[PDB]
Amino acid sequence: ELVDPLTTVREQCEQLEKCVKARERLELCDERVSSRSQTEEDCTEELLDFLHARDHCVAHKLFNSLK
Amino acid sequence: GRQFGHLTRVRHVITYSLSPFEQRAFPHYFSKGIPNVLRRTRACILRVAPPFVAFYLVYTWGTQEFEKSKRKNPA
Amino acid sequence: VAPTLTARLYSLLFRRTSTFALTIVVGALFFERAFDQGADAIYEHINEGKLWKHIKHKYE
Amino acid sequence: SDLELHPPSYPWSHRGLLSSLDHTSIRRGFQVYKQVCSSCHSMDYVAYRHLVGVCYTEDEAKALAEEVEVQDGPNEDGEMFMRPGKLSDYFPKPYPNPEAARAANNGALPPDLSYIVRARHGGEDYVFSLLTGYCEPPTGVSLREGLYFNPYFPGQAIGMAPPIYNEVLEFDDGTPATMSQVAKDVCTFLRWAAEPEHDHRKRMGLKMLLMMGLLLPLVYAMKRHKWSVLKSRKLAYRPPK
Amino acid sequence: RHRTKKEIDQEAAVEVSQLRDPQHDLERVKKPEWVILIGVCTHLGCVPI
Amino acid sequence: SHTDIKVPDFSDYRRPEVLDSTKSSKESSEARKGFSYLVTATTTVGVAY
Amino acid sequence: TNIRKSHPLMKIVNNAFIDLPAPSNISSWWNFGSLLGICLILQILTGLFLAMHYTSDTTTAFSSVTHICRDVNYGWIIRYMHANGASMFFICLYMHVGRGLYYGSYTFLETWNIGVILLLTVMATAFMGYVLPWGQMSFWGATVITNLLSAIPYIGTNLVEWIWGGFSVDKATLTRFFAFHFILPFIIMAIAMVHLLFLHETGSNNPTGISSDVDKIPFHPYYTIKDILGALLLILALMLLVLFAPDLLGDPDNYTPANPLNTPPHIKPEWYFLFAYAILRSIPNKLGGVLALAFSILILALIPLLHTSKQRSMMFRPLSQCLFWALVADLLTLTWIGGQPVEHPYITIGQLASVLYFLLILVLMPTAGTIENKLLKW
Amino acid sequence: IWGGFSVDKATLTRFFAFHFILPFIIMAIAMVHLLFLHETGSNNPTGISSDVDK
Amino acid sequence: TSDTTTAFSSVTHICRDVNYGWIIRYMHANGASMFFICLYMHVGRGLYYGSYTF
Ligand code: HEM
Ligand code: HEM
Ligand code: HEM
Ligand code: HEM
Repeated sequence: ELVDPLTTVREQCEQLEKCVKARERLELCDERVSSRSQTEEDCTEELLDFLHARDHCVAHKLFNSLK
Repeated sequence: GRQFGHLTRVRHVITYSLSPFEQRAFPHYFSKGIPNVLRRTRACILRVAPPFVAFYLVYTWGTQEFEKSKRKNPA
Repeated sequence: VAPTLTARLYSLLFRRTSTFALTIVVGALFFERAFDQGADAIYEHINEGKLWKHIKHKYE
Repeated sequence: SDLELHPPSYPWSHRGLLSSLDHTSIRRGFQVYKQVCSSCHSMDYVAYRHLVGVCYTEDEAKALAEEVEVQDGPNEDGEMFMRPGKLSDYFPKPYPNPEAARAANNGALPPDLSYIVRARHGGEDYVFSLLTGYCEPPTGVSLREGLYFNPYFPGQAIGMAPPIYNEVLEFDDGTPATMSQVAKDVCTFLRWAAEPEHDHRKRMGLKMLLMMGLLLPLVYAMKRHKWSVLKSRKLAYRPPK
Repeated sequence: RHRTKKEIDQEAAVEVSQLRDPQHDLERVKKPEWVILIGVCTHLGCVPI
Repeated sequence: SHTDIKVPDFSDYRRPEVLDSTKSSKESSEARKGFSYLVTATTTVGVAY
Repeated sequence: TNIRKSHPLMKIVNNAFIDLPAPSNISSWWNFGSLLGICLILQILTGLFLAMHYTSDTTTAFSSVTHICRDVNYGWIIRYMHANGASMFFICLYMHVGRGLYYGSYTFLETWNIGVILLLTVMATAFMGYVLPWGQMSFWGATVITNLLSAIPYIGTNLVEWIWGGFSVDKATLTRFFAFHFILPFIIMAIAMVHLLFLHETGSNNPTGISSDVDKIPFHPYYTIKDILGALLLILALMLLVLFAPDLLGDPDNYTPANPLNTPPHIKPEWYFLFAYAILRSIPNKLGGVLALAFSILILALIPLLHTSKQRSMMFRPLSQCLFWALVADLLTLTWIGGQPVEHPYITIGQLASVLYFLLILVLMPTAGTIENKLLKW
Repeated sequence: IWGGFSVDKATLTRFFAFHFILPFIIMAIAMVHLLFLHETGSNNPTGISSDVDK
Repeated sequence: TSDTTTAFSSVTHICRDVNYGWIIRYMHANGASMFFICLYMHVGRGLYYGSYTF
């Protein structure tokens, strides 16, 4: 039962507009690749964009509280 | 070679000069200073700037085309 | 007091390249120190990330 | 694989120009090195004495070195014994031959942490993000449950397990050790291992700017004063007739 | 290198007379499932990935 | 006829202590030299440090 | 009479930097000669101290360097002043060659050619310099480049193995480079003295390109102090790098000890060669690329025969001013390209900048000159 | 000049470096030897001036 | 190589493995002696002949 500032901050950050759209495009592709078989368009890219938008905002807010 | 006294021939030209301990080192430094620099900039922008923005445009484009060429949609 | 300052400074210390040099060397001594104080004092004030750590971990 | 993502810019307390390192944060980071990485990561260029002026005290430093057995020189029999560990000792640890890293893991060399921050691209930022941004595979690619997944890593797929939440701990005056708060520290320590001079130079740098901020105008005025004569010279042409 | 059935067929289908250094794949290997080469690039000596 | 040669007015460039034709430049020579020499003295001190 | 004038030693000094008649004219672009001199002794001075500690064997190559920055007192500023001094040296070098081209200073055949030799020399010097710490980039940058000579017909092989001291970039290859990187800056300095000897025959050129014999001033106190001030600036630049951004111009990859089987994906030479690297790979030929890369620097020696204007300086010629900066910009493109992977846009744009560089020098500038003459009724 | 408390590792690399740079300075100083020598020309076995038979 | 570990070794490496590294090594060593012989001869001539008046 620990305090994980990363997870606390990730939640509110992972929410925001930019991230929704990328997570949206992610799930879109997720299911696209899930509902196909013998496909190789492998859904890696959409994850990264989501991380960028998320992690950029993760940096601005994080350390501010970190002890 | 070289040396003063043997450089070249000159006649009829007077030169008035002043001891540095008598004048100021920065007369109207900003007063006349800035106007001049603008003037010099103006005098040269059209010759210096254009190739640089041309590079700049080719730089940002070339960069975008690189990044956007490494993703795929259909096919 | 103001003109006579630069003046006296020239009179008593600047003509003779001797004194002129005697002063810059002597002036370099005091300066080197006073600069290192203020400079370090400045480096400290913008920080305080080490040294006051000592008051804690030891003192024995 | 052949696509990548670049680290964000975390507001380190030494990212600033005239900004010293947090020494309290270098300790925690050291500790992070001693238990976790030290069994997989070499740090050949740092020694116990190096820590003295930095974090710990003289005595503190000794005891830390004395908690391992080294291998001092040969004696009379052409031998090789083992020793408590001095101060002159470095941190040469894990495996003898390089391939012993390999055999232990599977190929895979856990590169020495003496120079990491300076040797990746994105300093502590890349390491911190690789340590912290550990995540789960999207789709269409399976690893080999050996080659764990990482987005902040070239090929997004590669080798190291996330030992960053597995929590150890020992902060004398105490601090909670989350994944993140333990990462800043190993990174804040990894900077200093790659650049122990960090703080000293920035002090000189401050002096360098202060000095130059005095010398520069001064030399200018000296040069202005001598050129005076040419700047104000007036010409007149007086030909005959 | 252990080549799969797919790679073997691909090198056999290569239009040989268009090559910079004309050589059929089967005169560069003894066993079609194995290719052995020096990791030295013929241009300036770097190692091919 | 070389008598038509007057030195151009320099008021535009002169230090303030030397603006008056009415008055000696002797009075301010020290101060003027004082000023410029202090500049070099300080410089050397800087370079020295 | 006066000792400064007649003592067999001082004469030199006096006629070189005290009484030497100089144009009242020369501007900041003329400071680079003295800064190049300062860069030289600086590289020699710090470079020496670095050699009192660096050891030249693969076993301790990297190690000694680390030993320097951590254990050796202030070995770090020394190490960084050295590294950054090399970059400062190249900045001034390129600025110097810039001033020469813009202002027509190259009409001094000998002075300029000695300068081309100074260029190749400081270049050859620095290529070897960076192989020393035996970093990934060192070994690899050392491998990529050396091999280039392997394109020379019938002999490239034998030659490359000969300067290698084996069949690869081995132990022989490191000590060798240490030795040459030590002796080259001394020869540089002597050749720079001949640069000055020849330069002193004519005196300096100036911004207008018009002869200035009619308005010469003594080098001291004017250009001793204008030279002092500009050195302080070079110290600012230099110190800003070592004391704040020491690795900014350096690859992080060279901080990882060499490994002959590794081979980074990244693989580029130091910034000061990127433009030439670009030009080289823009050609899909072993011999072509290398030949073209050579022609890329050795063309500085073609410049004088391509002079076409009736005026020496470019100050009064706008078609040429435009072409000049296009040349600068085109090199900046070349730098940029060379720092990028050989893929997508970059290939063809890199091949364009290449042809352009050559068109701009070998044809566009000479032609603009003829037109500008025609426009003046000359 | 030892780089320690004895003739150590510091002491060997040091000497290598100086033994490399000294002969270059020797050579420049030898040029000044010749510069100065050339002011007078060579002396000769008799010690008598030879301008009369150069 | 200039490190105690290989100092002696490299020198031996030179004379045995390095092609003709031995003549080179010996010409070097003996050249130093030849240099001193000439040096002493030179200072000799100077003193005997009064060349030092320069
Ligand atoms: C806080 C302690 C540790 C830190 C800071 C650390 C940090 C790192 C870093 C920065 C790299 C190189 C990343 C890159 O190549 O870009 C790395 C590579 C690696 N380390 Fe760790 N690590 C630590 C503990 C471990 C542990 C416990 C293991 C054992 C699972 C481990 C095994 C590896 C391996 C195998 C690699 C190679 C990855 C690959 O190339 O596939 N390290 N580590
Ligand atoms: C080892 C690097 C070099 C050093 C130390 C060096 C030194 C100098 C110095 C001290 C001057 C005095 C005047 C001035 O700077 O304008 C000068 C001028 C000149 N240098 Fe260099 N130089 C070097 C490289 C070059 C290069 C690379 C070139 C061109 C290939 C070059 C060609 C010239 C020319 C033509 C001038 C005459 C400048 C004029 O009067 O406008 N030198 N150099
Ligand atoms: C004869 C005086 C010189 C000596 C004794 C010298 C010796 C050295 C040594 C021992 C190293 C390896 C240690 C280290 O990297 O810090 C080195 C690195 C280097 N020096 Fe020199 N060198 C001298 C002149 C030069 C010159 C003329 C240049 C060209 C500007 C130069 C540019 C370099 C470069 C590029 C490196 C490698 C990059 C680095 O610093 O990591 N040095 N030098
Ligand atoms: C680096 C070693 C030296 C070199 C390369 C060198 C080079 C020369 C050369 C080329 C000459 C031409 C005429 C002649 O040899 O008689 C000369 C003459 C002379 N040298 Fe040296 N020399 C060296 C050491 C000395 C020493 C050690 C001295 C005495 C302290 C010395 C004092 C003289 C004098 C006085 C002459 C004039 C000889 C005469 O005309 O009779 N030099 N030297």
